[PDB]
Amino acid sequence: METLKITVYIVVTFFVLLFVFGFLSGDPARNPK
Amino acid sequence: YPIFTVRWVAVHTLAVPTIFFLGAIAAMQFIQR
Amino acid sequence: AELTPEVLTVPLNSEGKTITLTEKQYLEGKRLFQYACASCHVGGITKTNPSLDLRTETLALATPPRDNIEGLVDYMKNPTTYDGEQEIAEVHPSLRSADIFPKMRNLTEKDLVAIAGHILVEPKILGDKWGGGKVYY
Amino acid sequence: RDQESSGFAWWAGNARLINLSGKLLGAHVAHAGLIVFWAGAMTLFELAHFIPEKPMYEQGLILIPHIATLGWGVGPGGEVVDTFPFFVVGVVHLISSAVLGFGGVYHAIRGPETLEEYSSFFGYDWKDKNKMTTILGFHLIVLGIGALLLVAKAMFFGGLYDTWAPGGGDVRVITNPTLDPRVIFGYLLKSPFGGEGWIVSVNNLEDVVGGHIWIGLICIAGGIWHILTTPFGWARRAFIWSGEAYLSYSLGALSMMGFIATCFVWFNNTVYPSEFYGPTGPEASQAQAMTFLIRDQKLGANVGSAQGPTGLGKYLMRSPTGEIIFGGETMRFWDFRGPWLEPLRGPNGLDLNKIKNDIQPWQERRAAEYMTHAPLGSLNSVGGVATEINSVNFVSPRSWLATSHFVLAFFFLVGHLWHAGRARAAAAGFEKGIDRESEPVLSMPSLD
Amino acid sequence: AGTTGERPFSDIITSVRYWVIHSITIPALFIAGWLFVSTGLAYDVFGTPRPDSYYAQEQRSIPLVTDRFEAKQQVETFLEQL
Amino acid sequence: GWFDILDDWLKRDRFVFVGWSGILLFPCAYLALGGWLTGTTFVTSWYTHGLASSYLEGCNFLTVAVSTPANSMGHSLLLLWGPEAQGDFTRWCQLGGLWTFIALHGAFGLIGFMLRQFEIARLVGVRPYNAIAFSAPIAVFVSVFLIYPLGQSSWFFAPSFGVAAIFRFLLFFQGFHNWTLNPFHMMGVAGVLGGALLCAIHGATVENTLFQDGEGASTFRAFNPTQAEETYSMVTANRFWSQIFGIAFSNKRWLHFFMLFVPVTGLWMSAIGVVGLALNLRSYDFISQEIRAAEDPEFETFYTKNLLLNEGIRAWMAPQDQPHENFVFPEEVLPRGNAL
Amino acid sequence: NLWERFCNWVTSTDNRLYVGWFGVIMIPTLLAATICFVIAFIAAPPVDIDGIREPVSGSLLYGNNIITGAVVPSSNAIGLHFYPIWEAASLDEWLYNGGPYQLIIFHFLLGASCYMGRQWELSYRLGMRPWICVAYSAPLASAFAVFLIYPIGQGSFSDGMPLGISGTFNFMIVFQAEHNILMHPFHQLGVAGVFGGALFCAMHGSLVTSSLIRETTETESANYGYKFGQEEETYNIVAAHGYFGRLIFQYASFNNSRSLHFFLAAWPVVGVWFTALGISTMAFNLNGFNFNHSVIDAKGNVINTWADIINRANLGMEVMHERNAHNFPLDLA
Ligand code: CLA
Ligand code: CLA
Ligand code: CLA
Ligand code: CLA
Ligand code: CLA
Ligand SMILES: CCCCCCCCCCCCCCCC(=O)OC[C@H](COP(=O)(O)OC[C@@H](O)CO)OC(=O)CCCCCCCCCCCCCCC
Ligand SMILES: CC1=C(/C=C/C(C)=C/C=C/C(C)=C/C=C/C=C(C)/C=C/C=C(C)/C=C/C2=C(C)CCCC2(C)C)C(C)(C)CCC1
Ligand SMILES: CC1=C(/C=C/C(C)=C/C=C/C(C)=C/C=C/C=C(C)/C=C/C=C(C)/C=C/C2=C(C)CCCC2(C)C)C(C)(C)CCC1
Ligand SMILES: CC1=C(/C=C/C(C)=C/C=C/C(C)=C/C=C/C=C(C)/C=C/C=C(C)/C=C/C2=C(C)CCCC2(C)C)C(C)(C)CCC1
Ligand code: OEX
Ligand SMILES: [Cl-]
Ligand SMILES: [Cl-]
Ligand SMILES: [Fe+3]
Repeated sequence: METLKITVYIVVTFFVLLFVFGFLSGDPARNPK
Repeated sequence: YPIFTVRWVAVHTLAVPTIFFLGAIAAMQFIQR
Repeated sequence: AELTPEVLTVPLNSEGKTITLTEKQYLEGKRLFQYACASCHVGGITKTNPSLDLRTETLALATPPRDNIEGLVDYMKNPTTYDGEQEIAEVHPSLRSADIFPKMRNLTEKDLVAIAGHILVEPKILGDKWGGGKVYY
Repeated sequence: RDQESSGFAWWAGNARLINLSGKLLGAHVAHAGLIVFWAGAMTLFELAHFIPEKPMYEQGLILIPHIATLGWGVGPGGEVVDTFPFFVVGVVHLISSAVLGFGGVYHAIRGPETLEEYSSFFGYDWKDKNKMTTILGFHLIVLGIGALLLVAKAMFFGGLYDTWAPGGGDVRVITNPTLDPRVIFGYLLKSPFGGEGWIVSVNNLEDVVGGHIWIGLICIAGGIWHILTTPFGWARRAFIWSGEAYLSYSLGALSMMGFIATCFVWFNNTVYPSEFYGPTGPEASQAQAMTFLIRDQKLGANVGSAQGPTGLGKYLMRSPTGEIIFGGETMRFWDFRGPWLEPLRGPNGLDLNKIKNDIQPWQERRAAEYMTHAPLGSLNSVGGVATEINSVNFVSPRSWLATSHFVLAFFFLVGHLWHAGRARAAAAGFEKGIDRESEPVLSMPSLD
Repeated sequence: AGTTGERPFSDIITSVRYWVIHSITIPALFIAGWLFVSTGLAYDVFGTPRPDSYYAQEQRSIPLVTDRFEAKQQVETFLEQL
Repeated sequence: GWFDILDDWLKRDRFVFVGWSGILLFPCAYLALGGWLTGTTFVTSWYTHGLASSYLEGCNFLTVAVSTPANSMGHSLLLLWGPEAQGDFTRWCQLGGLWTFIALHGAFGLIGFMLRQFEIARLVGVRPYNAIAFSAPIAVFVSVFLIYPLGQSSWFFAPSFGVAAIFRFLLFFQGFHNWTLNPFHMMGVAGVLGGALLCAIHGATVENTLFQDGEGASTFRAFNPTQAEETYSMVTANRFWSQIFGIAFSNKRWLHFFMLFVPVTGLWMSAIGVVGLALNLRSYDFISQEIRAAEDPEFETFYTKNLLLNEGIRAWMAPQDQPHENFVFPEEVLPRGNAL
Repeated sequence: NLWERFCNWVTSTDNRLYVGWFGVIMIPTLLAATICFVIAFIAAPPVDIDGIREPVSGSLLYGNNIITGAVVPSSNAIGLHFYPIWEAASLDEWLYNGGPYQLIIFHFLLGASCYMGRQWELSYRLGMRPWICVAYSAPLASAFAVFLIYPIGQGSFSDGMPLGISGTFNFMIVFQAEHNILMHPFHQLGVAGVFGGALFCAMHGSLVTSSLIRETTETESANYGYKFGQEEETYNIVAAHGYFGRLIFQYASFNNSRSLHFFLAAWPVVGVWFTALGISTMAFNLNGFNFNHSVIDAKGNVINTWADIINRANLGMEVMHERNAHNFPLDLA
């Protein structure tokens, strides 16, 4: 179970970091005009 | 402009009894058992 | 059906003496009951002890008898168990413990008579609904 | 001031104030007066309807309990000893509203519509990132001082009401506030779920005061920071810099705080004393199981070995981690803590020996009281469950405070989504629709 | 849309002759309704029981209609025992 | 001819169109509305249900109603000149004559309105799909207010015209019919909720795919009824939902036909199920699970739980909800869980 | 410029299904909740929802059909406690206590919230107006109310709406007996929102279809009179307004398609917003109107109304719901 907890924690962190860094990557500029 | 029309009757058929009914219910608020 | 004087006529003591309350007196005893009793005694029951209710038949078998004005006023001053073996004013609202039950402070002698009366009058109107429970709702 | 020259209709007429710093200032000061007005008007209202011998939660009071929590006009057990501080709070807030309203109306219909060509200090442009952060810094320091006022009140000016005070609840002066970051910032890192409860689980005034000291310093320091600096590059590329955008940022914040205040007033009985606000949901349920445990034990029942219908203990059972807890449905509320129940708490939970011997009459009264004052009531204020008959006129202040602010919190989230999305679109240049001769999709390839 | 031909409601309710007429007619209908209840005429017209006309002094038994064709007399005999 | 002269007058372009259908619609509809307003203000239900149901008695807007006739009346028309009322207006109200009055005049009102829809559509020059769609409310009214009580013992078990009275009708159908377990109501739910979804998602999509046909921030002014161009981008709206939801509308005509289809079909389906309930032909149980549960006292689902709730509803509301049955339930026979 | 390539594909408008940064969270969570739901709905063992050692079967393999099948809420013993898999000694314990329920709804609520944000994102990428997500907030708030907000106020996820058809009905019936949701003005606005929504949906659908300009014959569908992306409107709003304006009166009809369509969005969304808040406010026990024994005659006898009849029905659900879970006379939790 400890192994599972660590695995999920790492998985979640990975995706959350994608969300934060992704929107921090000049999202307002990403528009047709 | 015409005074008494079909619309005139359509109004007063709802208008006249409504005010009469509103007055009735208004008097009911002072009824004590 | 109206609130006739015979309905408002409740026993005074335990030897047959009676008293006829007024309509306003009943409305006062109703208002005061909601003020300091209803929290535990809605409809004549007892939420914190459903084994005991405010039914006239129940009050009569209590010790001392509580099926009269003299009995109820005394209970509101010095409440006891159903057998009257011990005093319970320390856990039940009363004049004796109005310090820990602040709602009983401003209650006069007149206020106690009206409440006692309402407790006796109500089952004469609602019947078994008084002290019956959710079954008679 | 018309749609032909503004672009906005009458129902969006307040959107004409975006580029009018003068009128907009008057609108924010006038609305500010409305808030202080209600604060004073409602206070005097509650006082005029206030009955000293009755609990505050039986009279539908929400403002007086806030004042009473600050230790004003209350004594041992939370009993009212003086109604005058309540009166003062009402009058002063009411008097101040006239001042705010006066300037609010002035700046709105008489004052200059723009502050840019009047005073460069008060004049502001939304695009001006350096000006905005400066104003942000100012108000930050304002909030920091305000939190220190609570600290000053608790440590130097009478103190606060402590429901956890020894020998019963009372007004107590906080001498040793918790400054330990492992405790203060410990709350911020706690789980929001059961048994943890995030920052809502603060159960001592020492942590409350110490917390506001940190917030008091952090806001002042942060205020000084945003005044002496300008937004970094990554920040400038991550945000939308416009008036409506800043609004949506604050709307999201207030929405979040709204949900937080809801859970706080519903669960916490420390800064929301049950003496004033009435028992919480968990508290009332725990109090019921307590009441019939006491009653039945008096009758000769052995509450420890008493088996319920389902095999579980009728009065006492175990939590999933082993702690001895009340039986029945209230098993869910086993994380409840209260100054009337903790005396019966041991190292393994509820101690059976204390239960059999050390239950005091004031605990029996308190349990029965809270049991018969559960935060359950109808919209027309009828106490009890929905199947109850008309007799008791009661709805807990907790129910009023929790429901009202949840509604506001939700709509402000909607307000966040509305004003944020539009801010994005307006900054990009298509909030008023799609250009017919330059439709983006038409220039995009097919999906298949 | 155009307009059908009748006189616009806007100008009528803003006309003086209208409110000269309807400052009398509207309150009179209101008072008439008030008098219909305060006199107790409403009770006798529709047969709605007065607060003291639901039960007798010692009954809780509902005066419920049990017959179909003799239902009129069954209601009348209920009104009699009051 | 006099017929042609009258036809001209009836079909005159007025503020309120009349037509031939107006001769049936307007009086019936006025009596249905007026009859309800009259009953909920003055008329009681003390002799039919043993209930107060007017403002005159102390009821509020949520509790007032025009209640159904007593069960002893059966499926009587209860005409004012009928053998029950015998010309007496007062007795007529006390017996529940106003319920049939509203139900019947209201029925022919609905007929008049649907006819009005046909008539106007013929004069204007448009297809009668609005009248067709209105068949669903009618099918509902007929099945519930007419067919269902006709299938039962009397008008008594029809809905009473009132807010709380309808709520009674809802809970009755749960406790006795287990109406939630019926697939025909389920299809109705999907039609209503699905209709609300379509209504919300269409208006939102159109409003958020608008072309820029103005310089104002409020885009309502940027439209003209006589314009020939679309006001929103169907192309952009199609790509959006294609990437968000996976599928999307590509044909405007099929879209608005589908918006007719979903809620109309749903109501018709729920109407069919009510017809079944008129004969107590319910989807009350699953025999497979009753056999299992009766043999195995450890088998439990949310289905068996709801039936316990229905049993509670029935035993606890029946004596007062059906006072003509003279039900007397001693406390000891009432189905109760522990403590409560 | 390698991380930039990833960002471009994520925010790409040329994907068959838009991903987006909201989708980066949405896709895993929704897949997690969906996969667990399908497995639990079919093969999950009985669950002790009321926390009284009385397991309730919800899966197909344990004697349920589609109608009676459900994923059962977590145990009352758990309450609001966070209960992941790694907090259990074994999967057997986790399944017995209603583990799957929390896993699904939490991944779902997160996924659904990102779904709303994803709607804003694409609209921003396409140059649209962004308020379609605001309309989706109405059903999303409703889901939050029955899955998250109501369990919070009541103090247990066991009082959350079960993931099943019959379980849903159980949620509705118990709710009425305790909150009188029918006599609550917010559910009534919700009913007015969904009835009106269905009405207006049928209404708008019929009027546009009726005013369709003839482009086809009798031997083909009328839908082929419209081509995808055409400049001209397929119907005549002038004729449609002419009809509906005479059905009632012209000033009760819309001549503005933008104003009309806005109403189509506003009415059911606002309505569902209220019924969402209804559940959310009744979660803190601010219940529906109580008019029990409100009417009293001169003597004092209670003159029943339709409300008192509703009460009798509520009594029936109350005394029977969870027949073994109550040990004390007042139902608070
Ligand atoms: C801090 C709060 C705040 C502020 C400062 C603003 C400011 C603004 N909003 Mg925003 N908004 C907010 C919160 C806020 N909003 C919230 C919480 C929501 C979600 C409900 C919205 C939803 C919203 C929309 C949908 C729109 C705006 C728009 C606007 C602009 C015009 C506002 C206007 O003219 O209103 C005029 C005010 C009214 C017409 C009165 C409304 C009254 C409501 C409907 C009922 C109130 C009931 C009351 C509480 C109780 C009953 C009382 C009654 C019985 C007497 C302006 C930039 C507009 C915009 O985009 O402009 C660019 C626009 O279209 N807002
Ligand atoms: C919190 C509420 C609030 C506030 C503070 C404001 C404030 C403002 N609105 Mg807005 N507005 C609001 C709500 C509010 N609005 C709502 C709900 C709506 C929807 C109906 C609108 C619709 C709307 C429109 C359509 C417009 C404004 C505009 C304005 C601005 C100019 C108003 C003006 O010239 O009035 C002129 C009115 C008067 C001179 C009459 C008297 C007004 C005063 C303030 C009365 C004070 C009474 C008070 C008791 C006095 C106390 C005195 C003290 C000493 C005790 C002003 C900044 C205008 C704008 O943007 O202009 C650029 C504009 O066109 N508003
Ligand atoms: C949000 C608050 C606020 C802001 C930003 C402004 C800003 C402005 N006001 Mg306005 N004003 C306000 C509130 C505000 N006012 C209020 C509430 C009133 C009612 C008393 C007035 C009455 C008023 C008048 C009568 C006039 C202005 C004018 C001005 C301008 C010049 C001010 C100046 O030079 O001050 C310089 C600073 C001072 C004179 C000393 C200020 C000392 C302060 C008040 C001591 C207390 C500080 C303490 C922290 C306050 C706590 C408040 C509490 C609610 C938290 C400027 C555009 C003038 C203008 O526009 O002329 C064309 C003008 O004639 N204001
Ligand atoms: C009212 C409060 C407030 C506001 C509105 C702002 C606003 C701003 N600050 Mg300032 N700031 C404040 C208070 C505030 N600050 C205070 C009091 C301090 C002292 C500590 C600072 C210290 C500070 C610094 C040091 C910096 C800013 C900067 C900024 C800018 C960028 C902020 C940003 O990107 O946030 C977005 C936040 C993030 C991207 C953080 C990562 C995301 C986390 C994980 C969110 C977690 C949320 C979740 C719900 C959990 C919350 C609970 C708990 C676990 C934390 C912006 C102008 C930046 C700048 O450019 O200044 C010139 C900068 O570097 N601020
Ligand atoms: C469009 C008009 C219309 C329609 C369709 C209806 C329809 C109905 N009304 Mg309503 N009603 C109307 C207008 C209408 N009403 C108006 C304007 C009023 C106010 C004055 C009323 C007042 C009213 C009352 C008071 C009652 C009804 C009732 C009824 C129902 C029974 C009617 C009946 O048996 O008629 C029978 C009559 C006919 C079908 C007419 C037949 C005509 C043909 C040509 C035969 C001609 C015979 C010839 C002249 C010989 C005569 C006899 C001779 C040999 C002696 C029915 C649902 C009853 C009800 O609802 O009870 C619950 C009831 O009591 N109505
Ligand atoms: C101002 C009050 C706002 C109340 C909350 C918002 C309700 C209406 C919005 C619902 C969103 C639907 C999904 C998006 C639908 C959508 O995309 O709408 C699009 C529509 C188009 O507006 P524009 O884009 O032209 O203008 C938006 C801004 O730029 C201002 O011009 O927006 C509006 O009409 C806003 C109307 C504000 C006024 C609305 C008041 C309605 C509520 C009144 C009170 C009712 C109480 C009922 C109680 C029973
Ligand atoms: C802008 C605008 C607006 C708004 C405005 C406002 C909002 C204002 C406010 C204002 C205000 C906010 C005001 C206030 C005032 C207050 C006052 C004026 C107060 C006074 C007080 C007093 C007088 C007191 C007295 C007393 C004493 C001293 C003691 C106690 C008791 C008594 C009561 C005796 C509007 C929308 C309308 C429109 C236009 C625009
Ligand atoms: C006083 C007190 C206390 C304390 C408190 C504290 C200390 C607090 C703090 C607090 C804090 C310190 C908070 C913070 C927060 C944060 C936040 C809230 C954040 C947010 C963020 C955001 C919102 C972002 C967003 C985004 C993303 C996600 C990505 C990129 C883009 C953007 C930017 C949009 C205690 C409890 C002890 C006790 C009681 C009293
Ligand atoms: C039965 C009958 C009949 C009939 C009669 C009628 C037709 C009557 C009518 C009556 C009427 C026709 C009445 C009316 C009434 C009305 C009313 C009573 C109204 C009320 C209203 C209100 C109350 C309002 C409310 C509201 C709304 C809704 C809006 C929002 C807010 C408020 C709250 C303001 C005849 C003789 C032929 C024959 C024999 C039988
Ligand atoms: O768990 Mn599911 O439902 Ca809420 O209330 Mn108490 O807990 Mn039981 O009874 Mn009724
Ligand atoms: Cl229990
Ligand atoms: Cl159940
Ligand atoms: Fe459309």
